[PDB]
Amino acid sequence: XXXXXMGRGSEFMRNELEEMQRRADQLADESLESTRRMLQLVEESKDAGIRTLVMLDEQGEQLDRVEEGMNHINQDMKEAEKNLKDLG
Amino acid sequence: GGQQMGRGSEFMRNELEEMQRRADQLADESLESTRRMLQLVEESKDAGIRTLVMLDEQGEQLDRVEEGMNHINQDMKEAEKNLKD
Amino acid sequence: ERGKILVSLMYSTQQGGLIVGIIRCVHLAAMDANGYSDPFVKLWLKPDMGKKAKHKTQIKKKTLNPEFNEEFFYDIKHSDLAKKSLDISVWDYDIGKSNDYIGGCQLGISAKGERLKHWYECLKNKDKKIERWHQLQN
Amino acid sequence: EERGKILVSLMYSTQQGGLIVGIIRCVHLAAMDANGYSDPFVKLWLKPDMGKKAKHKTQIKKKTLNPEFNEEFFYDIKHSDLAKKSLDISVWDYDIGKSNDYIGGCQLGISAKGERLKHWYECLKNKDKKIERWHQLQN
Amino acid sequence: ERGKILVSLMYSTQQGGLIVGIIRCVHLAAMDANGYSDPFVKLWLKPDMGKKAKHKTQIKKKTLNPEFNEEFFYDIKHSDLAKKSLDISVWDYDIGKSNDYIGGCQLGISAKGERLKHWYECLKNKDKKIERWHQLQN
Amino acid sequence: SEFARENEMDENLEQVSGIIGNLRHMALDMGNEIDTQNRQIDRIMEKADSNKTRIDEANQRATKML
Amino acid sequence: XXXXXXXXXXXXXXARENEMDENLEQVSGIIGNLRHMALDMGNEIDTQNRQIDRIMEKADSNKTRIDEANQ
Ligand SMILES: [Ca+2]
Ligand SMILES: [Ca+2]
Ligand SMILES: [Ca+2]
Ligand SMILES: [Ca+2]
Ligand SMILES: [Ca+2]
Ligand SMILES: [Ca+2]
Repeated sequence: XXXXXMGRGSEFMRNELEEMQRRADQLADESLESTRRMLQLVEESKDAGIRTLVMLDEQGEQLDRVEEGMNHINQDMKEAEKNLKDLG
Repeated sequence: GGQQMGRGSEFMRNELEEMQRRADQLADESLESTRRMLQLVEESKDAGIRTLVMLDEQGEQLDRVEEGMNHINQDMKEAEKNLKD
Repeated sequence: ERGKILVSLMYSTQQGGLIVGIIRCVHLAAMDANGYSDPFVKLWLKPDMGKKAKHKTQIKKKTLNPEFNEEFFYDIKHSDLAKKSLDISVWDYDIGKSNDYIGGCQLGISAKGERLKHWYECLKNKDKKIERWHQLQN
Repeated sequence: EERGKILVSLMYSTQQGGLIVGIIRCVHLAAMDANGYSDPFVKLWLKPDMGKKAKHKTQIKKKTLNPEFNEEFFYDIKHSDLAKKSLDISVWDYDIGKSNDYIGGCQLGISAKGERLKHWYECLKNKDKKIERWHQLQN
Repeated sequence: ERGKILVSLMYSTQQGGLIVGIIRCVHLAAMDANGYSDPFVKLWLKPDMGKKAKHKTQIKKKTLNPEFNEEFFYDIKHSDLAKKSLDISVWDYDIGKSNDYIGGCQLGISAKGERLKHWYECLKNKDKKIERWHQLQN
Repeated sequence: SEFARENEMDENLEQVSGIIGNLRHMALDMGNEIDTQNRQIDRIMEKADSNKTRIDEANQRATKML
Repeated sequence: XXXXXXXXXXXXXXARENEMDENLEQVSGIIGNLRHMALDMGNEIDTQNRQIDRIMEKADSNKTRIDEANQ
């Protein structure tokens, strides 16, 4: 006598059991694919964010030239009026 | 009864020659200033448009992830409901 | 003696691609002894993949201000359009010898000035024709 | 694996005002000859199109599947204007009697993806810094 | 001998240029047979003053103290007047022959002494009339 | 005489003060795009962590037949 | 062996779920980097946004010095 803890197995008839063995792989394969599909989506958004950082740093370093250019021009215009009043 | 002109001959030629140059050097710098301001502000506008591209083409990638996350919730729930018996 | 060219761009959602329209050119550079030229416009999109992405207009005869008024199509998604550039070339068609190079203009994200602003206003305004002029260079 | 990898070193020197591309060595390259080895040489292409001086090539190594170049190249460009550009690194097998055999390639730039894009990113962030990393040839 | 001339120079700001003033000559050189002369002053701006820089005074009759009292204007900026040089010449008008050269004077940077002092004090003192006596010679 | 090249100065200054205003607009609208995406990432992780729990609470199985 | 009393045995398989834990670990990690960039992208904009206002002052100061010089 045995006592287990679905329970069947005596005479050969309708299976109804291979499904619960196949339907488990379907949920397992769709779970691995789900983990694979999420990894592809977030990795592509990571690279897309990197391609945006190189553009922000491009515009940032270009804004430094615009600010430094306004200072260089401001000094040059001051040297223009400074040398005009003393030498003339 | 002070004094006659001493070292004033060559001094005057320096005050007049520089007045010719210093008056036109200021006008030439005013022309170079507007050109240098253009070559910097315009180039910064181009960098802002290239950034607006990569940024707006990133929002569509986040939309592909969010809509891709919900597409996975369907296939996960469809696999759980199908796995009953 | 470089000239301009009128280019019209639009992304058709119904057709599913880019509509490049070559209207006309103004004050083109002469490349024939008769003071005129036989101009036609070539089109070549940036080939991120390997396929035929070429388009050519018809050949006008003896004119420096042609009037093509033609349109061309490229079946590319709107998402994959920012990563490409359009190369517009104007040539003087010769019968015997090889054709001469008159002008050229590239439109893309790597462009500059109006050559970039024209390509950007199409990525932001879909199903709307954007026609602007561009100066031909070497 | 498969076609091998290449050791590339990128650096932007502000004192020179240009990118310093360095091809050090390659490992496990694909044998494209009948003797079991290959004659590798690295060709560098940093331009989208009409380039006057943008085609750099290393010296051709003799009958080797693991070459060692230890070379450096210089591309003249504006102060950090390599965002719009993308460096294409190709490995070829030199054939005297016919066309050269293509071994593998590499793409470094904003158009790249994964390890190739990150190598191009860290080169533009830290100036006057030598950054080197391995990259798998082709896909 | 050879004569002395009284010249008044002034740069007008509201009018925009130099106001040259030929006033009076004293003891000019005799260049005729009757012992006198028919003088007239011809001032010239030689530093590349392109279109019409040769102003001439009216011809006086047989005289020994010619009082011209004529003023002339030169539309030029104060900046570019420093590199200038005014050549003031005096001639004797003859009937049916060429004019005899009585005297001459030069005012500008190339000058020296009283001639350079006159050209200097006018550019330094704007809106002020500066008149001095200069000696004529070959 | 030919000082018509002075009009280029006022034409550049008109564009300088104008493009700078476009830089002000591009930078402000650029921040609005990132602030919208930043609140979108916080919405993606909630749907991503929900997928993780729906997998762990499903990939635990001992109902196999030997 | 045979008919003893109270025993057991190891099937005897001398899986593919270590990936699921590895992928979800890499997924949840990169999402942390997505916030890292998005926050650092906003800090850079605010830096550049204040930088534009600082340029507009110097851009108008150069304009006034040009107008007060070219008359
Ligand atoms: Ca021809
Ligand atoms: Ca022809
Ligand atoms: Ca071979
Ligand atoms: Ca070979
Ligand atoms: Ca006489
Ligand atoms: Ca006479």
